Amino acid sequence: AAGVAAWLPFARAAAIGWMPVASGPMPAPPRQERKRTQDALIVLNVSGTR
Amino acid sequence: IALPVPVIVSNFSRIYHQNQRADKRRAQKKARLARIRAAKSGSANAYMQSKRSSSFETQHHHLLHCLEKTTNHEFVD
Amino acid sequence: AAGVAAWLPFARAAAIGWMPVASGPMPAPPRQERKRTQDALIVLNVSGTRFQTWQDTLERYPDTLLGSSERDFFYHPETQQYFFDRDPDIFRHILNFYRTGKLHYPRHECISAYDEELAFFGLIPEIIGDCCYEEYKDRRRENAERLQDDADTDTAARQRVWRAFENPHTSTMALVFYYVTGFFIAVSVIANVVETVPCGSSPGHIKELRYAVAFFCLDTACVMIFTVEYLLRLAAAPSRYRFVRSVMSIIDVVAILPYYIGLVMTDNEDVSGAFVTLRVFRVFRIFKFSRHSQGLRILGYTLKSCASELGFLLFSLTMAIIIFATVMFYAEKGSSASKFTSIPAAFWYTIVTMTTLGYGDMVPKTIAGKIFGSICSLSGVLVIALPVPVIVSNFSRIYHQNQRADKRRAQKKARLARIRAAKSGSANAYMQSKRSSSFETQHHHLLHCLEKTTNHEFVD
Amino acid sequence: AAGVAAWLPFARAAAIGWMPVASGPMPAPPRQERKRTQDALIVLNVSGTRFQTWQDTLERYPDTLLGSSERDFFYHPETQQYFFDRDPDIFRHILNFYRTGKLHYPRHECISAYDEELAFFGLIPEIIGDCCYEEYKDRRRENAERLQD
Amino acid sequence: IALPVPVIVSNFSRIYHQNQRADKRRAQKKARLARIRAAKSGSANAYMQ
Amino acid sequence: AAAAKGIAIALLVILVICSLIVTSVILLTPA
Amino acid sequence: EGLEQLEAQTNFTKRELQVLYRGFKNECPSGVVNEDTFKQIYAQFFPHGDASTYAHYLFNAFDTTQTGSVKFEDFVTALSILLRGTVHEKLRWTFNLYDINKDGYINKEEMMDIVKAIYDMMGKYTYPVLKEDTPRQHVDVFFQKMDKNKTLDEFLESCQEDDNIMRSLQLFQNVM
Amino acid sequence: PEGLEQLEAQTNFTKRELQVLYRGFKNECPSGVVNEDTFKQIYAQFFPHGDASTYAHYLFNAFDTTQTGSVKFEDFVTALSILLRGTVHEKLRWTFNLYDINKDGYINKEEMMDIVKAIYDMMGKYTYPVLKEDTPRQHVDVFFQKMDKNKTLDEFLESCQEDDNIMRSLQLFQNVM
Repeated sequence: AAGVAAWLPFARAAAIGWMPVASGPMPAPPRQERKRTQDALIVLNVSGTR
Repeated sequence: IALPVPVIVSNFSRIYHQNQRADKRRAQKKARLARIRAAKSGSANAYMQSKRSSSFETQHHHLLHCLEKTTNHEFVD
Repeated sequence: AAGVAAWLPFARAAAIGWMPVASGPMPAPPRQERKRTQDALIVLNVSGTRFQTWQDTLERYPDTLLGSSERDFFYHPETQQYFFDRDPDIFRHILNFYRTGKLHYPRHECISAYDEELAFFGLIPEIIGDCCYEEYKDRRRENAERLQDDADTDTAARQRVWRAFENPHTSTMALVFYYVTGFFIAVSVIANVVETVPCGSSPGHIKELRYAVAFFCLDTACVMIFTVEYLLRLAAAPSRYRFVRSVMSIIDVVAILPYYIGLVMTDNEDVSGAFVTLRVFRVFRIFKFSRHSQGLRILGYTLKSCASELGFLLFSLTMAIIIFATVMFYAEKGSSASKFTSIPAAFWYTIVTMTTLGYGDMVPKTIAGKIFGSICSLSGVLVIALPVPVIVSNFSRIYHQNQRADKRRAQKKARLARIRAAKSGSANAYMQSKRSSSFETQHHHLLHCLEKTTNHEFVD
Repeated sequence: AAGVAAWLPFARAAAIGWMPVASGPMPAPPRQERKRTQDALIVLNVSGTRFQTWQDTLERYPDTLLGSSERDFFYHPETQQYFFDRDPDIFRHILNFYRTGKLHYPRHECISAYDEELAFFGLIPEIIGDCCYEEYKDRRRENAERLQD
Repeated sequence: IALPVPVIVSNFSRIYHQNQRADKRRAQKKARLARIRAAKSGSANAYMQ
Repeated sequence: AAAAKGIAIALLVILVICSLIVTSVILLTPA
Repeated sequence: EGLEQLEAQTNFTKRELQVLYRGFKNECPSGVVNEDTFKQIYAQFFPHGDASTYAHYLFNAFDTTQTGSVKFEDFVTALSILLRGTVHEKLRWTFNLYDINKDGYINKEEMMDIVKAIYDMMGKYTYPVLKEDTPRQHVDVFFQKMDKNKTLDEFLESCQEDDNIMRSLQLFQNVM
Repeated sequence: PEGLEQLEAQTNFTKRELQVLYRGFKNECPSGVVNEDTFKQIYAQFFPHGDASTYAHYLFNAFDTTQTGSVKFEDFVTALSILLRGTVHEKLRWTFNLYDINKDGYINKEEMMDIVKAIYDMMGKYTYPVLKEDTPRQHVDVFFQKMDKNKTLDEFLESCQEDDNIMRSLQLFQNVM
């Protein structure tokens, strides 16, 4: 689920598990805006506390 | 004779409270497991909708498609 | 005083009040560095939170740490702001103290940390403005007694021998030492019980012609055991006479005196109607069971802890007894049976019905008897059940205290074992360093210097 | 122990007490650096507010996460401040422990969250000061019986 | 009969607690007034110095 | 437990022999 | 360590390494992940069937030295060799994962329980309606692609003899 | 004791280090006046070997002049200064006062037995050459070798330079810190 989105690479490695037993076109990644995690901390303020 | 009666009655009241709270807790646990089943059903239906036509869901559905192709069996409602 | 230094101009105007009535040289102002209040807010930091405040407020109270000059050590010139390493939320209350002039105490924060922080800034504990004092002193006393129970300092030639004898559980030794005494006191008291049954020892089946008087032999043996045990205790007392006055010791000595006094009476002049009193004290051997079960000791602590209101119980019971008896007797002094012959003969009625006991040996006859008898029964319920909870709740609280003491003793021993383990780990680390993150290096170096100055080496 | 580094010179001073009786090569100090103190206020912001503390104060307990070289996982370079993603309140008590050595525990805190934040930073429950330990153990007991049910 | 006895005994215990805490409070007030007198004496002695 | 049970029996025996000493004393003075 | 482990034991950048570490720590604050966390995460990624046994195999591959709970060092090493290493490292990892024991050869039951771990992932809501028939057609076809003689080297050379499997690996290599 | 009054004047420390010393001092004794009871466990925990309270007791009264029963920061930092970064001549005067226990500055061979046995008490039981009851008095006799055979502070102060062990042992911490 989306609650553990920090652990996609894990399952990515898990994907490599079932490669030789695969039979299909391997529809390839749906691409991305950035394959990184440089998204910086966003200062959200609440009544004067950041 | 009055020395141990408060202890006995306090223990009895405590045990009755434990029983009633355990019953309420079991009802709560049933509700929680129902909610988890509903969440899985919702994720499955979302994947169904994506099959018909957020950043994370893209790669999640991509891995689901990879599982689909590695077994050449598609998913229905 | 200095606590209202913001209000000097007020008194300055007040000075103008007594000018025409003055007669002197008017010694003029002692001058000043600045006749203003431009002293800016000084950013004083506590572990990463900035608590800005005005200088004049800080030197309002001199003797505290933030007042006077001892704050210079905490000054941080390279960034021009005071720094403290303390706790922010705690320090907020000390900050409030300067603003107002009286501290407070949070409902919900550890008294040890709060008190150590309070003493760190050099301000007296009792500045509290009697708004949280009722709670601060409560929690402080609770912590003080907690650490007093932390200080049980229980220990382990004969100085340790007698203590080990007193030790409840030394497996093979103390268990035997206690079981023999328990069995022997039990058989003594059960002998005193059975020395009365007809077939046991009394003319129950001898009128025709077994009445085996061996309970005298058993009593002699048992009391010999008591007196040798008490001689062992007397030789075991760290203070011989000073520890005689103890409760358990006095029970023991009165558990043995009746036998000796009876023997002395046997060969002394015989006084009629006196041996019954001596035989009565034969039952007090059962009191020795105090060492058997701790519940008796808890009960003794209860009755001598809430010993204040027990006097009130007795006094109010006497009041009620007298008041109701003096109306019972006059209520039906003249009747058919007229059982209530006199007030001391009505004490028995007003106490058999105040306790809600109820016999029927003497009951009211006149109508005026019934109303006041029922009133007496209800008043007895009230007065009897009034001081009950102050005793049973006190007893439960004391029992919980005595359980908590054992739990914390076990925890303290585990903590001490962990301290020893950490010390052994430190020695192991030093040995590892010798065989083969700067503080450990410097500590090993200092121990190496010890090695040379005392020409001895360290081995596991 | 390792938490008394601030008194390290004092022990050094105590050495002078036995110099006349000393008889040895005196291995001499092992190339220490920065004779005068250049301690810098290291700042730890925990999803928001920031706590400033020294380095020697933070490093006297190397077995934990804020000690050792583990904390360098959380160094956030372009701002030069450790950005822990934890709760901004319990961390105050953890820093208090580093300052003293006896960690405390207030009452108005959920055990699951407090214990999670306590184990995250590598601390262990038994370090709690005796003053708060009883109340901690009672709360842990009631939550444990809840999870038992 | 058991209905009103808990109320009566609770009230009695409460009143006894009020009395004892009032005595402790009066002792505290005596201490506080002594402290105020001491503070005035200290200020006077400081002026003397 | 069992180790304590062993010394429990051991002390039971010494209590019994003390009682048998008492029985010997009472039998010393029959009638 | 994190101060020297920049690329010595991994193929990850410093920022990627630390963010992956924080992601790992948010799930297992003790720093060491057990098998139950593996079932939890892997199932939560696939909230439509059951894949506990496949996650068991994955952890057993991950858990070197049979310690029972893998630390972060070996976990990140495995991720690096899986996602940003050479194809030989991926094939070695497939060897280790498929070799449920410490043997050399691969037998029928290994493909049996692996294909069960794959087929139980879906459930009972697929159009083809999977049954017990399909898994051992799949395993049979694997076996005719496998050597006729009753080999890890043969499985390798079959991997570098087919283009589809070779191209089935880089598409995850570049991203993340 | 103002933090700027007790600078290099009368306390040969830089103010940057003195602030850190005070911060670490009050962090262990918040009241600012250390008692001898605290003086024991703050020290014994340096050595995971046998206890050191005996030596610390003799250290405290030397630290605490006029028998105040507790040491304030001014005297503590004064002594720490004259030790760590003080004068070689002045370094050993206090230590002569330390070794002296009969108050007046005289030596009657008994003030060294206890001090040397306390110093030897650190190692405890895990020493390589196992301590024997004769070893402390033997080391006391070794110290008696270098004291005045004739029947002293003057000879000790004039012979400490003669024994170069003292000379380059005092300089271990004089230069550092």
